[PDB]
Amino acid sequence: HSFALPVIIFTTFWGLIGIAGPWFVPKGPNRGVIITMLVATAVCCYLFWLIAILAQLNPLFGPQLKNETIWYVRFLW
Amino acid sequence: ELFRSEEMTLAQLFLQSEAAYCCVSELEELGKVQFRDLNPDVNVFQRK
Amino acid sequence: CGPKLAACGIVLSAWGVIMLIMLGIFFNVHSAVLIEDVPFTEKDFENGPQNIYNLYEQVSYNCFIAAGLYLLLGGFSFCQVRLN
Amino acid sequence: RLWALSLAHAQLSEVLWTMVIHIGLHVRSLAGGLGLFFIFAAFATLTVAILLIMEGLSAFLHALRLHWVEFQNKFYTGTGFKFLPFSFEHI
Amino acid sequence: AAGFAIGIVGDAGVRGTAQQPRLFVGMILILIFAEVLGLYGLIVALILSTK
Amino acid sequence: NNPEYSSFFGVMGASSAMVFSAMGAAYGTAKSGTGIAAMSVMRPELIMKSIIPVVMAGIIAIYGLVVAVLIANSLTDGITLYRSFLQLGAGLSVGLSGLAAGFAIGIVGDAGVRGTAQQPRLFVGMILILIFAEVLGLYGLIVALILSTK
Amino acid sequence: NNPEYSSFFGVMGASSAMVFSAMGAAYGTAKSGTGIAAMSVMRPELIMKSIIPVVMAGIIAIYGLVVAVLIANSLTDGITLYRSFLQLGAGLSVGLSGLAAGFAIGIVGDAGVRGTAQQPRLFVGMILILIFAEVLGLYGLIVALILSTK
Amino acid sequence: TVPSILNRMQTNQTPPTYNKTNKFTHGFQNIVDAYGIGTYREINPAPYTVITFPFLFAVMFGDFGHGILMTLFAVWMVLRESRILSQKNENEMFSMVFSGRYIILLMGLFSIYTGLIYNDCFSKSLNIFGSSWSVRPMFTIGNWTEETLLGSSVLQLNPAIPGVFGGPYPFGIDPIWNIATNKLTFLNSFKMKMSVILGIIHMLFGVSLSLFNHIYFKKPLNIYFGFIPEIIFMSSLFGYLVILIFYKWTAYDAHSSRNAPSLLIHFINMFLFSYPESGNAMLYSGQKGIQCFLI
Repeated sequence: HSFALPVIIFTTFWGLIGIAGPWFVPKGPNRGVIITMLVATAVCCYLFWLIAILAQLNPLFGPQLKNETIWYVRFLW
Repeated sequence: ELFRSEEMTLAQLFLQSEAAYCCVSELEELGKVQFRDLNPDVNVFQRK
Repeated sequence: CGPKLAACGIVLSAWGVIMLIMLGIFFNVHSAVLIEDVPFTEKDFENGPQNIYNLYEQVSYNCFIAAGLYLLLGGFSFCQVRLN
Repeated sequence: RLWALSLAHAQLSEVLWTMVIHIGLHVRSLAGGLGLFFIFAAFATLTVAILLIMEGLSAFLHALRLHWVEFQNKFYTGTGFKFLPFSFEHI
Repeated sequence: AAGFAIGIVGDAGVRGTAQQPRLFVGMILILIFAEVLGLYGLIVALILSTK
Repeated sequence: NNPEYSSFFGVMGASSAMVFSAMGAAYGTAKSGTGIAAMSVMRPELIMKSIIPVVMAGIIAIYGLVVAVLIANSLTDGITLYRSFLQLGAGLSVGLSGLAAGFAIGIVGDAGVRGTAQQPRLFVGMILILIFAEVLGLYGLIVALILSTK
Repeated sequence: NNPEYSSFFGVMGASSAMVFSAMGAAYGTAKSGTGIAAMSVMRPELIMKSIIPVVMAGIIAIYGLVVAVLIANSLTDGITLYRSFLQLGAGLSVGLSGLAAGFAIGIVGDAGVRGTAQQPRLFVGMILILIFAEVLGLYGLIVALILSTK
Repeated sequence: TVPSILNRMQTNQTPPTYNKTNKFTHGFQNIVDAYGIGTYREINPAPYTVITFPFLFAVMFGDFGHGILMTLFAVWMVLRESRILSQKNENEMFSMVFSGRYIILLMGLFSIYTGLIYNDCFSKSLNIFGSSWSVRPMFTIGNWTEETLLGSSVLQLNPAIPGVFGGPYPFGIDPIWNIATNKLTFLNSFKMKMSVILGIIHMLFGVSLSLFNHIYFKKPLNIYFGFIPEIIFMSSLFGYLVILIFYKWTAYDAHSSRNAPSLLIHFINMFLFSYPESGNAMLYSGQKGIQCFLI
């Protein structure tokens, strides 16, 4: 197993919203707005999550905690 | 398509003066049309 | 009163019930992100976690009781919005 | 500007928690329940006024500022006459 | 600084409101943008006094 | 190794980042609120357009907050006197640039709002002038982030 | 080897490059901005031409940022006092020449706009006057680029 | 009897500008038109704005708690629509927020999405996410093991070193970063770099929309002497900045943290043709030649 599989799943979910979503759109003047809306939703939502994951990967320092909190996590988890 | 400003054309209209009132009425009832001014002398006491 | 205050009491009722029940649940599961929020004391390290767990239970009950006060604000405000 | 507004919004929310909601928690059921009700009602009022209304309007205008300036100025020339047709639909 | 902002805005805003009662809601928004400077001063002071 | 009487400059950094930016946003808000209030008498519909200078002042205080918090988190007991001066220079460079921007927006917000009520075409001009005023807060943040992380 | 306290002047260079330039660009934008607002009422067509004074005040802030970056990217703990003085000198040279340029841009920008409102032929003269106000920022910048690389 | 004929003119002045509207798109078009009116056949910002404005707002407004509040308000205005259309209009504020109801909903919904991934409700986490962080038993391995003793008396830092740390993480922001004292350093590194990346992406979209605009006007010179050198200038700065950020997030890790290079300093050094031959190391092989070539 690798974190790449969750990334592939998430990328596929929004990739289908940005491709198959447009292919389900009806006819008439609103079509180009709805296509752009679906595509741009997938783009912006995907990019925000992707930056968050890349910043969560390989941390150069970890969390630092108060005396009471770093004690009570011994039992609460 | 709505990703760009919608397509238009300028046209020149030849109008008989008795038909003209009814012509303008039908154009304003249709409501898809904007007139281009050809009378620079237009004012409250100079307008035809 | 007026309908404005009744609508405010309806909004506060819905939000208050939702959030105080969510906190009552987070206190009931002894959530670590609430360690600063629970009113713990220097004695609540003695023998084991049972002392701090009794305080988590107290603040969990307090939140569920507080959601009940937002249900009373609800019932009152759903009268006032019709009465005004 | 994205980061800047986000930090302000987050820390405004943090202090509103830290010196309102935290005070309502108490070691007895009646005093805790009553305290929580009034403390959270004060929190909601301040949270709406400061964050939902005022920082909402700030983020609204700044999101549009970036959008109108540091996005649209690359391509939208934004110079032209509004279509204002002569119509009976204005009656 | 927030006091200066509330002072000028409260004076000019109440005077405008008495001439024109439409201003009041606008004055409340502009007053929150003054009052919040004190709250930023607090945010930084609570950090500084503890970290 | 490091002297005491030394975390002082970084603290004056965090303080001045919040103080002189709060002064900048206060002038920006006080002058813009004066212009908006006096304007609203003649043009009551205009307020939610003409509030923009007040918001362009509120951001200057937040540019102060960004640096002030960034410094106050980067303070430590026995902080190297070098880092401490970099945090002072950051704090002043946002603090007094935000003050400069606070004047620049307060002045053009009062005049721009008054002019806009006398002539509605000015609104596009005013918001364009406010970009060139508010960017002075940004240039203080840019150098302050560089000095904070160098 | 090189002293503690040696970076202080280099930091005050980075700060002064910015702060005084932002004060110059703030004056330039404030004063020309009030001019544009007052003009626009009588002459709505001139708004988008009349931004040039504001744009040139914006360039004085840029000259302050350029040097402030070139100072701040050149600080270190071990800085020989020579390099630190050069950075203070650079930061005052652009910071205060930018201030001088900005003070000129504000005054010539306002007078130039009010004159152009009444008489459109001034606009070429207003640009030529304004070039000689903005170039003082460039001369400040040249001396600051030179000093910060001695 | 005269049918009143016309002809299509050729030597034309520039025609007026228009686009269709509906309940959702109307507000998004109004906020375009208030800033400016496009030239004839110009690209319309409004279809991109339908997402882009709600997105920039929800990045600015990404609290899950406020996301719910904003959603509830906008949903109430949509559900009561047929009643509110009969009510007073003289309250211009109420009329304005009601006229925004659909755009206000979308920005509120995206503020839930950003609020969830940022893992903030009212400056608190949701406990639904797993742990990347290390439980106390993980420090017993001799490596950094003084944490297990010092934690009973003084503040202590997790180093995030391999074998101690939980490794790669698939959720949003880890819940631990709401309770930790150092949180603002880590969270600001994220929001700072994120704001740079999104801004770069939106400028790269803006120049790409410039190409479509120049193609729609069918002008070879605007593409060849405008767009081509413009995008090469931008890409030769921006591509390197993003590559460096993404490279650090892949090639470096906790054990590499000591003497790890600064991204902003490599970007300024590149722009200045001025790597200092000393101090912070180069990030990759041949990088000095690459910096020089790009600038």
